[PDB]
Amino acid sequence: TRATSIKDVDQHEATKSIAHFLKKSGKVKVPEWSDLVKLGVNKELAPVDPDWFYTRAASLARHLYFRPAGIGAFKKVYGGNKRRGVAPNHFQTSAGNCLRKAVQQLEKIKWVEKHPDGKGRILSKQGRKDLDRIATSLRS
Amino acid sequence: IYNGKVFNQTEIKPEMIGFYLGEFAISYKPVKHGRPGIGATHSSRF
Amino acid sequence: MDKLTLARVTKVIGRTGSQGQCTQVRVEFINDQNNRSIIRNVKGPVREGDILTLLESEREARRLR
Amino acid sequence: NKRAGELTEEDFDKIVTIMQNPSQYKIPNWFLNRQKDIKDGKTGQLLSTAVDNKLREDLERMKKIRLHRGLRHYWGLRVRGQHTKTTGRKGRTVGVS
Amino acid sequence: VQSVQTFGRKKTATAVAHCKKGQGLIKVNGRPLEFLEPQILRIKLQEPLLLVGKERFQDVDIRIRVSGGGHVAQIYAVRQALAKALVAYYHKYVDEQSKRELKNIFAAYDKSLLVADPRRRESKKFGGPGARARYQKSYR
Amino acid sequence: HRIRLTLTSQNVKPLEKVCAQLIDGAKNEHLIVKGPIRMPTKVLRITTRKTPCGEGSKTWDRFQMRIHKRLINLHAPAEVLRQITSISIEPGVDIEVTRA
Amino acid sequence: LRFIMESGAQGVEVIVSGKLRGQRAKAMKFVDGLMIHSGHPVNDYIQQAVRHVQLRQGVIGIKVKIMLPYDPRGQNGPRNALPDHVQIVEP
Amino acid sequence: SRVRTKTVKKASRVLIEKYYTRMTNDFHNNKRVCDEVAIIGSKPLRNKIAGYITHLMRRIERGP
Amino acid sequence: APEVALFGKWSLQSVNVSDISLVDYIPVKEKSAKYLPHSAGRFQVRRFRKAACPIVERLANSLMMHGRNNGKKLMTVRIVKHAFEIIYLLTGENPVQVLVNAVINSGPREDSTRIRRQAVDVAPLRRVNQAIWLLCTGAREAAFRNVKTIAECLADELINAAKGSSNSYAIKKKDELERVAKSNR
Amino acid sequence: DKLNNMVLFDQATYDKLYKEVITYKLITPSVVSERLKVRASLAKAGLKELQAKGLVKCVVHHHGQVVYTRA
RNA sequence: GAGUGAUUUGUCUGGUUUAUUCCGAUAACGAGCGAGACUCUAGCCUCUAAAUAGUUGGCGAAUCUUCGGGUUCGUUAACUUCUUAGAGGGAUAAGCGGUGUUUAGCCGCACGAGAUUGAGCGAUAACAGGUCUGUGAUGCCCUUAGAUGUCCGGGGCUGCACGCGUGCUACACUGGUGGAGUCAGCGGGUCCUAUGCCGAAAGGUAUCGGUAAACCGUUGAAAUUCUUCCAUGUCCGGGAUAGGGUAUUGUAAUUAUUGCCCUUAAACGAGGAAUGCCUAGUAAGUGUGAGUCAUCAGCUCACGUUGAUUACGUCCCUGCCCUUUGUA
Repeated sequence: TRATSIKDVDQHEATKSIAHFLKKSGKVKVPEWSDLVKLGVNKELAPVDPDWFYTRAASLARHLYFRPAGIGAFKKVYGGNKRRGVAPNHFQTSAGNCLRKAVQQLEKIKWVEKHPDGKGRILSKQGRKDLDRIATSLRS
Repeated sequence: IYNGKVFNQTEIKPEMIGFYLGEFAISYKPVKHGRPGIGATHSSRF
Repeated sequence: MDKLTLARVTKVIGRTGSQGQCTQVRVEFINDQNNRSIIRNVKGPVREGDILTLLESEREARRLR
Repeated sequence: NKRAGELTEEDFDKIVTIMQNPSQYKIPNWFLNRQKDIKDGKTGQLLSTAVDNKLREDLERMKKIRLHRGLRHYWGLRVRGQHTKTTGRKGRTVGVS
Repeated sequence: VQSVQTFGRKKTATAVAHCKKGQGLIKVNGRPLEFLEPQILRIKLQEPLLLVGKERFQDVDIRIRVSGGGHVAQIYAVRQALAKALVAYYHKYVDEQSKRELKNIFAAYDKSLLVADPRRRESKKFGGPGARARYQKSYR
Repeated sequence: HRIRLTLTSQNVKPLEKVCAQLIDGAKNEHLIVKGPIRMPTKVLRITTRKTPCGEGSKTWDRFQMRIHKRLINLHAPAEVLRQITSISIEPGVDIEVTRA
Repeated sequence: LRFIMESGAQGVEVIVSGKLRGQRAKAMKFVDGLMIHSGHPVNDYIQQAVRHVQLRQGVIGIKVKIMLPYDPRGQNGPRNALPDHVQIVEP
Repeated sequence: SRVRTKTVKKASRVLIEKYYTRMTNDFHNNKRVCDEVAIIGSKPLRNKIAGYITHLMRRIERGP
Repeated sequence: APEVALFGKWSLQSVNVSDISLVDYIPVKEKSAKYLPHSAGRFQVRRFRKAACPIVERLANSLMMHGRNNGKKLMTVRIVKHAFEIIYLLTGENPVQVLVNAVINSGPREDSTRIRRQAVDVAPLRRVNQAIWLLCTGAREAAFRNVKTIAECLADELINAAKGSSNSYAIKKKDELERVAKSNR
Repeated sequence: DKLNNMVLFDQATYDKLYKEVITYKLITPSVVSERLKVRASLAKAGLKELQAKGLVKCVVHHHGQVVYTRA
C-alpha cells in the first residue's frame, strides 16, 4: 500500500541508492577535474569522498523529483554559510560548473528533460519511472 | 612627481616597470613621536 | 545534632532581608504530638503548604515589626 | 585516510616529486603560490626555505627600488593600508610627563 | 463525500489538514509522518495517535499542508492540525459522545494540542539590538 | 471582454466609498460585476533621526505611508462604463480602466 | 487671541519667541480656553502654524495653535466628538 | 489598572439616574441599552461604562 | 488508556519521590508523564507555574547554557536521552528514578543570606532549582576540554549525585553551602 | 602533562581490548581511550571491529556519541 | 476663605491606584492641562467578496504499486476553511468565594484566544544643553577678486612610542572539517534579474518576465537535523600578518575599494580592579531585508528562525515621587 514513490521513503537512503544506481550504470562521465576543485567558495577543502560527483548528481535528481529548478536555483540550494575570517558569516552560493555538468549527464542518461515552457529542468518521463522504482526497491 | 606640495625628482630605473608613479613619491612624512601631551592618558587630563 | 525536622508552612508573615530576598514563615512540625509552631526565615520562593526541612529546630527568627 | 607513519619511503619520494613538478601531474597554474614570477616569469610552488628566501628577496627588491610598500615594510608598519592609530600596538605604555 | 478541513497554528507556521473518509492514511506535504525532520520531534507528531488510539485513526485519510515558520513551529502546527482535524471529523460524522471523549483525552494530555499558542515575536525598538536589550552604556 | 477597474488610495474610507458606488452602479445597470478584490496593502516606511544634528540621545521617527488597491472585473461591452465611472468620483482615490 | 476666541475656537495658544526685549532672547506665551496636547484627537482638533519675522535685531518665531470646535455639520471643525466625550440622549 | 476613571464613573452615574428602568443586572443588557441610549466614541469605553453600571446596580439593589 | 513512557523506553508510573517535601515540586507521573522532554509551554506567566514543568524538561532547559549553546533544545534533549541510556546501561534501574534521586540529594537544605550572613532555610522550589543547576554545572565543567563527552559527564554526575557519594560537583557544593551556613548560624 | 596517546594499537593494547574491554558494562570511545591510552578515533574504530565480530552490542550510534555493551 | 506681605488653601487625615487613579473627609466651590481615554499594532472568530489567492472535486495525461492505494503534471464547475483586506463581534473586574469603611479596590477561582501585547502622542516651568557645518531661517562682525565666492589638478581627513569608548572574531568535542536533508518574515526592484551556455572560482555571455498578490520568487537564509574524519594536541580551534596571481566597479584602485585562487600561518588555554543590558516568544545564539550604495558594512533601522536560567520581591546601593522636619 505504501512506498510507491520517492516521497514515501527516507531521503538519505533514497539519495544513497540513487547514487549507487548512477555509479553502477556506468553511463555517467565524471569530469576530469572532479578530484581537483571545491564545491563552492564557502567550502575550505575539496570533497573527502572521491565519488562526490555521483552523490551530487543523485541529490540533483532527488530534488528534481520534488520541484523543477535551474542552475542558479541549485546554486542557492547547495550554497551555505561562508566564514569570512574575523568578519561575521554570510550566505554564499555554491559553484555552478559541477551542477551544470551533473544536470547535463542526467540529460544524457535521459533522466532530465527541459521544462515545456523552457524555464529550467524537469524530471523526465523515464526519470520518474526510475526514481519510483528505486523507492519501491527501498520498500520496508 | 608631485606629492601634493613639491615635485620629488626621480630617475626611472628598469626596476620600476609595472608600478605607479605615485608609489615612488611619498605623500606624507614618517612619524617621529613627541612625548605625549596633556590629553594623553586619563591621569594627565586633570 | 538535632533530628531533621519537617515542618509545613501554615502562613507567610512577609518578606525580609537587606534586599527583601528572604521570607518569614510560620511553620508547624509534621510529626509532633504537641504540634509545635515557630517562625523561620526562608530563602527562595515559598507558599502555604510548603514543607521545609529544618536541620535544627531550636532556633526561632525574630518577628517582623 | 592513513597515518603518515604507516607510509613507506618510496611513497614519500612520489609525493615530493609531484610537489616539485605539479605542472607535470595536471595541477593547474592557478593552484600554485608563485605564478608568473616578476623576475623569471615561471609558475611554480615554493617549498620549504624557498618561501622565506623569496619573501626576503621581494622585500629587498621593493626596499632597494624605494617602493612605498617596501619603505613601509622596512620601517615595520602595516603595508595593506590598515589604520595604525589604535590597533597593532605591541609596545609599552608611555606616560605624560 | 465525508470531509472536513482544519488548521493548526504556531508562531508563523500554519498547517491545513484535509481529513476525509479513508483507509488510515497520514500524509504531510506528501511525506510519511516517520520521515520528518528533526528526528527527535517525531514522537510529538505521534502523540495524537498514541494517546487517542490508532483504532480510531485508520478510518480516515488526512493530508496536511504546512508552510511558514521553522521546523519546530511546523511540527507543532502539524500536530495541532492533526488533533483538530480528528475532533472535527468526529463532530461532523460521529456522535457527540465520542467527540467529547476525544476532546477530553486531548485536553487532559496537552492543552496546546487543540488551541493555538498566541505567542508572537515582539518588535525591536531602536537604541538596542532587540526588543528589550539596550546597547552598552559607557558612563565616562 | 474583461474590463479591469483598479482603484488606488492612501485612505480606506474614500476608497471603499468609491468601490461601493461603482458596485451599486453595476448592479443597477444589471452587469456581471466581480466583487471588490482587495490587494495587499503596501507600507512604505522611512525611519529617520529626529535631531538635525548629532547630539542627544538617539531617537528615531518612524514615518510610514499606506497604499491600498482594489480591483473590479466587469463584463461590459456597452457604453455603460463611461456613465458609471463618470458619475462616481472622490478626492484621494485614483481610478484607471484596462481592457484585459 | 481675542479675534480667534470670538471666531468660535475652543482654545488658542500663541507663542512669540526671540529678541523681543533686550539682547537676551525670551518666549512669550498667551493661552485662552482649553487646549489638548497628547493623543490622536490632536490631529483632528488642533490646527497649528509657524512663521518667522525678520526685524532689525533678528528673527522672531510665531507659533499659533487653535483647537477647533466640535461641529456636527463638519464645517467649522471635526465632525466626530472627542473620544472621551460621552453625550447622553435626553429621555 | 482596574480603577475606573472619573469619565466612566460620571457616565455610569448619569446613565443610571436617567435610565434606571432599562438598567438590569446583566452586563450584556447594560451594554445593549448603552449602545442605543448614549453616543460613546470607543468600544472599550462603552464596555467599561456598562461594567461599572452593572456594579452600581448591584449596590443599588442592596441599598441607596 | 495507554501508559506513557518517556522516550517510549522509560516508565514514569514506577517512579517515587522519597522526599515528601519535594513530592509536589518534582513532577514525574500523572499529568507530568510526557513522552518527550520538549514541550513548548509557558511556565513563567505566574510565579510557581515553573513547579509544574517536567523535571527532565527542566534538566534539558538548564543544560542549554553558556550562550555558545543557547537555543539548542534539540541538541540538549539528545544529550539527555543519551545520558539516560548510559545511566540504565551502567546502573540497571530507571534513569528517571536516578535523576529524581540525584535532584533529591543535590539540594541544599540551609544557606546564608545578607541580613556577616545569617543561616536560613531553603524553600523546596529553590532546593530543586539549585539541585538541577548544580548538576548541570558539574556536567558542563567536567565535559569542557575533555575527551569525555557531555553525555558521559552528565551520566557520571547524575549517578554520583543519586548515590550521594562525595565525588559529584553538586554534592560537594551542597556540603560546602550547608557547612558554611552551619558555621554562620 | 600532555596526553601521549598512541594512534595505532600496540599488540598489548590490542589483546587488552580483546580480553578486558568486552567485559565492561559501559563501553564508549572515551572510556576505552582513557583506559588504554589510545586516541578516541582509534578506540571507536576498534569498537566497530568488535561490533562486527559480535562481541559487543551497540546501544547508541549517534555521530556525536557511540555506546556499546557486553554481549 | 487665611495672612500687612512674600505667599497659602483648593492641590488633603485615611484607604486605594502604574497614575493628583479613584473612594472619601473637607474653608472651600467650580474647572483646565497632564494621566487615562485616544491612533497603529498582536492575537481568535462571523458577513462581504476574490482569471493577479487558493482549496475541493470532475476531466485527460504518466509513473509506482504489497492491487488498496499512493506521487505527479495539464485544465472546466462548488466553495471560501487556508491567503488577502474591508465591516463587525469579543474582555469588563462582568460572574462565584474571601477580604475591604454597606466604598475605592485587592487576592483566588471559573468562563475563555486572551483576566496588564508592544509602540505613537504626550503638560506647566527650565538649560546660556546641541545645531550658524541642513536650509533663498537669520541679526551683527569679517571677507569680497594677489576672494574666506566658484571651479580645476594633486595631497589630507586613514598619517603612530601611547590612553579611552562602541563593536566583530575566537580561545574549542554542547566542537571544526567533507557530505546528505529541510523550514521564514519584514520588506525591495527600470533596476530586480529568471533560464540557457562558458569558467575551478570570481565572474563572463544571449536575454525571458516584471514596472509588480502577475516576474525576480513556492523568496529552497542561517542557526539547527543525520552521517564521515579529526580527540585534547595551540591542531583539521583561531585566521591576524604577509607574498604571488586574478575578476569586477569606476576617468583613476598606489596609501593595498571589494571579492576570488595558492601559500604564510601570529596573539588568544575563559580574562585583574572594575563595569553594562536584561523579566517571555524575552535574554542569548542565528541569519535575512533596508539605509548608506558606481564599488565597499565588522555600523544603524527592522524582520523572522531556535529558544531558555532566575524573580514575581526590596529600598541595602544608585536614583525618582509625596509629606513632616532643620538650614547661616
